[PDB]
Amino acid sequence: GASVADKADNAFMMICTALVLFMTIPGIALFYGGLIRGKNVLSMLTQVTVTFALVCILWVVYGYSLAFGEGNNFFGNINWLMLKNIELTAVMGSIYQYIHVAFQGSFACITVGLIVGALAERIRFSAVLIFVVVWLTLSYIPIAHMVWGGGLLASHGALDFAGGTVVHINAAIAGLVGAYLIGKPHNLPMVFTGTAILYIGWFGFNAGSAGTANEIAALAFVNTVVATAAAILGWIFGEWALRGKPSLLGACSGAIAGLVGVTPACGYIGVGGALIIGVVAGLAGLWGVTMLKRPCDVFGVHGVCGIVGCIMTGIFAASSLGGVGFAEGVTMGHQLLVQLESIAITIVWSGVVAFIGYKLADLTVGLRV
Amino acid sequence: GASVADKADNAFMMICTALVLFMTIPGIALFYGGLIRGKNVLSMLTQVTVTFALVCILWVVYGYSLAFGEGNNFFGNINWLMLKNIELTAVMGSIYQYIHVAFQGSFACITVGLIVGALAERIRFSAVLIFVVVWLTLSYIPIAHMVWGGGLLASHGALDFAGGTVVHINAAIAGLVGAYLIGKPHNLPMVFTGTAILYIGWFGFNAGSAGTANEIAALAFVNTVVATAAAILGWIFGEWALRGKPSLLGACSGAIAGLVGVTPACGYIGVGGALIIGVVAGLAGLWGVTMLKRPCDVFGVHGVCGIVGCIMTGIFAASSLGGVGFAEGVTMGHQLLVQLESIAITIVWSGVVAFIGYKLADLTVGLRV
Amino acid sequence: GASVADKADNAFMMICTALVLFMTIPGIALFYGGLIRGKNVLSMLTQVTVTFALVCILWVVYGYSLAFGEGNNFFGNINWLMLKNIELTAVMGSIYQYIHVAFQGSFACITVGLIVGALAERIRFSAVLIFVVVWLTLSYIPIAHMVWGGGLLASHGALDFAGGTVVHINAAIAGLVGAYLIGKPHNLPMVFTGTAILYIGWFGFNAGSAGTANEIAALAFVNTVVATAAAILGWIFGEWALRGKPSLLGACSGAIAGLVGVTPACGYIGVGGALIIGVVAGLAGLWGVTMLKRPCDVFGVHGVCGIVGCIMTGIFAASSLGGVGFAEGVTMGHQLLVQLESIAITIVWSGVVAFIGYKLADLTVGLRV
Ligand SMILES: CCCCCCCC/C=C/CCCCCCCC(=O)OC[C@H](COP(=O)(O)OC[C@@H](COP(=O)(O)OC[C@H](COC(C)=O)OC(=O)CCCCCCC/C=C/CCCCCCCC)OC(=O)CCCC1=C2C(C)=CC(C)=[N+]2[B-](F)(F)n2c(C)cc(C)c21)OC(=O)CCCCCCC/C=C/CCCCCCCC
Ligand SMILES: CCCCCCCC/C=C/CCCCCCCC(=O)OC[C@H](COP(=O)(O)OC[C@@H](COP(=O)(O)OC[C@H](COC(C)=O)OC(=O)CCCCCCC/C=C/CCCCCCCC)OC(=O)CCCC1=C2C(C)=CC(C)=[N+]2[B-](F)(F)n2c(C)cc(C)c21)OC(=O)CCCCCCC/C=C/CCCCCCCC
Ligand SMILES: CCCCCCCC/C=C/CCCCCCCC(=O)OC[C@H](COP(=O)(O)OC[C@@H](COP(=O)(O)OC[C@H](COC(C)=O)OC(=O)CCCCCCC/C=C/CCCCCCCC)OC(=O)CCCC1=C2C(C)=CC(C)=[N+]2[B-](F)(F)n2c(C)cc(C)c21)OC(=O)CCCCCCC/C=C/CCCCCCCC
Repeated sequence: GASVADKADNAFMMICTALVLFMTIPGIALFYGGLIRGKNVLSMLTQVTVTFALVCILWVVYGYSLAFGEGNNFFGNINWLMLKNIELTAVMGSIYQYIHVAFQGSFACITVGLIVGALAERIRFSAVLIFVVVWLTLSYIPIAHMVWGGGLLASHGALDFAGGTVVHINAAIAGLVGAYLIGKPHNLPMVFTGTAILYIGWFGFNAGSAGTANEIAALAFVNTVVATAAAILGWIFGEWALRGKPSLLGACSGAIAGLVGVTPACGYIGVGGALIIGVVAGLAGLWGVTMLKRPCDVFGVHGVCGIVGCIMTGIFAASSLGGVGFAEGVTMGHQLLVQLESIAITIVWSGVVAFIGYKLADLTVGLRV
Repeated sequence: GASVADKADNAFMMICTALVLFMTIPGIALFYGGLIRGKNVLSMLTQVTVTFALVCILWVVYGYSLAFGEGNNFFGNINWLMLKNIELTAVMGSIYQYIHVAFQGSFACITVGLIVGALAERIRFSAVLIFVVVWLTLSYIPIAHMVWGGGLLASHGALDFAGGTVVHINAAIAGLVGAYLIGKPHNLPMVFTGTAILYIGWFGFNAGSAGTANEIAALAFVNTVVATAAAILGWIFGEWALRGKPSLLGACSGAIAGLVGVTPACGYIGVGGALIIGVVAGLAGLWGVTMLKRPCDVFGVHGVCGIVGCIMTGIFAASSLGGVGFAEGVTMGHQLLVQLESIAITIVWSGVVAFIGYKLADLTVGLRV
Repeated sequence: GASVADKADNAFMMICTALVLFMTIPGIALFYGGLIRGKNVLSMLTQVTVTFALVCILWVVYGYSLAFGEGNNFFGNINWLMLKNIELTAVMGSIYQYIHVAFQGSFACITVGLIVGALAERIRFSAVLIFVVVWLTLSYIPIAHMVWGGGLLASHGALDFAGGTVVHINAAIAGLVGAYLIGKPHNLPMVFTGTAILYIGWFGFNAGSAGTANEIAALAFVNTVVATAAAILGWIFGEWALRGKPSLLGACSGAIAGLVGVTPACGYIGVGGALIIGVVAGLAGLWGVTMLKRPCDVFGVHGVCGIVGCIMTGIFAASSLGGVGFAEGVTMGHQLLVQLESIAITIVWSGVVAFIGYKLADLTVGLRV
């Protein structure tokens, strides 16, 4: 008579959650650790660790409730504060809701990790803490609600499997604003290791977004492998033609470009589409960081490849191109408009909230160190 | 007619086992590697690796049989030597017994890893090998039998989900004795990475102790996230008030304090209780290392937070506080006495056996390098 | 009416796949990174990353089809190019075929990683790329087809659970030829970390080769723990007797020796046999690297222990020795001949194809840097 959780899905989603947490601790920390100067590594690792703990607490206190509760088109409710009224045996989809809480919580953590790790070098410890609380509550939570919580964008049929908008575009804009309001790689092997951990954990990230160990999770898994590989080759060959020599940083940057690009598309497109998305994202990323020259720059990779991925998702979702197919009565032209709407709303929403958070921190404690 | 294993539980427990092994190799090794001097790192990594291999062999030869066989209140039997009389399709709980062997074996490995890694710098290679064999056989095995093998403490209704006594208190005392009989951080990023690996693997540690991918595993997972985060914040804010500035080492120490503290409680208490246990363990740990000043010190974190966690487990297990509830006919007052008994017996048992092991090594090969 | 995938097996195999990918990124990269000179680390990491991406693409384009399609005794077909004609819900064994694609793809990646990482220091970037394409297509693919694709060796009843021939012997010969045609450890902690990651990922490697979370996967898991531990002890004690002192490199080398040795045997033999295989492989490996002195040398460990493991697999598979038992009508003498045939064919096949690949690269771009 009651809902039943699937233990295979339980097992899969719990492990995926650990993999996503792995992306932050120590994944994204080691990544930025090798990029920034050695004199700021220790301070950066501290901020990433402390803000990570902050997000975890805020998420269970009110974060999850406002993101996945009901709710309007933008915000949920406050009936799941400290996970109250959530039975231990409550089922969300085919898993226990508690697992759903932890999984989506790890998504919030890595999103914040992307921002903090890239500007911890330049932002006061007190300031970044203030920014996190504001931006998480007023940007990440409602955007996650719009796309995954049955909000505005979800009701328009937006296609974002693992968070092209919710995570990558959302954080890229927030980081770009911060880098603006305040404006050599120390250890490349450390960058490689961070990239490596990010890649491995990204499988929990992408395939876990299926919420079950099924054929869609399988599709997202293979598409993550293919797009990442195609983006590595796409970047380094573009780099080998441009500057006449491949680099380790270029190879790692290419991998991230593909992971970001396939993030909204992995569970919607075919393997052929994944290879195309990979190559394009790899080239678009390489074009992005060079055109930006005319870890502040990685927000160019996350931004561009995120936008590219969301757009190409609206194309290669079509059954004709090997995708899973658009919803009933939806054409490619209509879907692309919805993708563009999702991108536009996310950029505006994040930019405004980020600005407010940074400004608020600047007036209370100041941003400069 | 015969017992059947659950493949979802099989899959989950095998992955959890790998995660616990991950805590030792290379988790705890990288952790102590960044703490101790650089001139002793190579020797320490060797001892940790060799003793790890030693425990693995001893465990399957007689370790598992004496720990989970039957048995009296303190020791099992010797009918499962080299896993003899254990059918390949034998089921322990809802998984194949072979998986149960490997999982509990990884618990023995990390427990020994906690000890060896912290005093490899000061103890002769020949001496630590002698100590491991003695202490594993006469301390870890019977204590594991008392709590998890249906021994003395288990029959009193002791609440220890993932090893507040069996692992943390047991090893802390053993390490404290050793540090007594023989009595600057080299790489903080290495400490952070070790802490990171320990944290990720700890999910297999805590949630895996449920023995199945169910709502209890889900509860332990979320409680591990919450308590760790609350302990990080608890430590650094206590540190920020005390010495006027947060540190990377403090953040990492806080994470370990919460992981240790929630270890016996994760599958018994509520999320609210987990946050409280986290904050308290974080503060108790910070108080511990400073009061100890008036990797020898980490045995203060493991000891104190382990004791604190076991005690607070007897409190927040109550249904009134959001816990899963005490056994039928058990009051909070009675449960706390059982918790205290478990702590007392473990401290005495470990201290005596550790002393004998160290003394025996001192008379045969000598402890000093 | 149609075939159904098992979600527990789906979950298990997807996680195992991630663990095998973990062995390459960053596992094998960090391993060779600490071995070779510091001036070649960055270039080596780049080649490993780029060739990894190359294998991933080649595998889905035609690699999987030619390896597991049908097919003759040596090659499959080309009806699964870009995974065409493979329904998303298609089932291979008890999992979705897409998962089977990714899992076997990760095996191809780590095999190539073993080769590239060991001679990236000495081989031109353009040359190794040419070699990979040739060797993967004409050596790895048909050998994998012979053993796992229902080819020649599989029809003779060859026992190779996780790739004693397909991976280890195959790559060792290819690397040995390369080292011949072109013919101090930088960071031992980096070697240890690489060894650690390889070990953890190896559980997905060995236990995943069961294709399901069953008692055979459980057996392979425990045997991986036991053989690795026994080989660590076997190596260092042989080293402690020979040179009078154990080393970190020796401990790590021992671990790899056991992992390699138990690779073809893990799902076929008993725990007692695993301990024997471990000790023997550990000693055979130590003997190998010293006799080779009268990361070029690791191909001695992979070669010897691979051969030893394949042979001892034909012995300890017997029910009398605790194994799962030979096929109906197969004696130990007959099985050993089949093992020897598998080893002989693999060595010859790989050596010829490797030679052609290296020569072809030498005539087009040249091998020397
Ligand atoms: C070429 C050059 C140009 C390129 C660059 C373009 C630049 C940007 C372009 C953006 C283009 C995107 C356009 C916006 C969204 C349209 C959605 C819509 O209107 O569809 C109606 C229908 C339901 O109807 P309804 O509106 O009644 O319900 C939803 C309504 C109430 O929500 P409620 O739950 O009650 O919450 C109560 C409360 C109050 O809420 C607010 C926000 O005050 O909520 C809070 O708590 C408030 C939140 C509290 C926040 C707390 C702090 C955080 C603050 C952050 C700051 C953010 C800054 C602003 C962000 C921008 C958001 C728009 O919520 C709204 O507000 C709606 C917007 C109003 C409005 C309109 C309208 C009505 C008709 C039209 C034409 N427009 B509009 F002109 F497009 N328009 C614009 C431009 C801006 C607005 C506000 C606006 O939708 C549904 O649910 C689903 C059913 C429909 C079936 C599927 C087919 C659909 C298919 C759509 C395809 C679209 C293709 C476009 C392509 C774009 C190409 C780039
Ligand atoms: C304020 C200041 C003070 C603060 C500091 C306090 C300091 C420390 C306090 C400790 C307080 C903890 C008290 C000890 C445990 C009591 C358990 C008990 O007695 O309960 C009986 C009942 C079953 O009855 P039974 O005793 O017949 O069976 C069990 C019996 C035989 O085992 P067996 O399987 O046959 O093995 C055969 C063989 C021989 O064994 C031994 C050990 O020689 O086993 C070996 O191989 C031997 C092992 C081989 C080892 C090999 C080398 C390794 C060596 C290690 C060295 C270790 C050093 C010593 C360790 C200390 C252990 C106590 O095993 C025993 O020995 C029992 C102990 C005897 C004894 C008693 C008794 C009888 C009654 C009383 C009152 N006491 B006692 F005075 F408390 N007491 C003390 C103080 C010490 C002892 C020995 C002792 O239990 C059951 O099974 C379950 C059924 C009951 C239903 C649930 C409700 C229960 C609820 C209990 C709540 C308690 C609350 C206390 C609060 C504490 C607050 C801090
Ligand atoms: C002490 C000192 C010595 C120590 C050192 C020893 C040194 C090396 C020893 C090696 C010893 C290993 C011996 C080889 C394999 C025997 C298998 C066999 O012959 O069994 C028959 C039966 C089916 O019959 P059939 O042959 O008709 O079918 C298979 C046949 C056709 O395949 P097809 O699908 O049509 O593909 C079409 C096409 C063409 O193919 C080829 C390759 O041109 O495929 C391509 O695309 C071609 C591939 C395209 C490649 C593209 C580029 C890649 C190039 C790589 C270069 C590789 C170099 C060469 C590699 C060596 C391979 C042998 O494929 C063949 O070619 C077969 C080989 C021919 C031959 C024979 C024969 C017939 C009888 C005998 C006795 N021999 B033979 F003398 F042993 N022999 C040798 C020595 C060499 C050859 C070629 C050879 O098998 C089955 O299927 C199963 C049914 C049987 C039931 C289970 C009980 C079995 C039990 C066997 C136990 C054996 C124990 C030996 C112990 C060894 C101890 C060390």
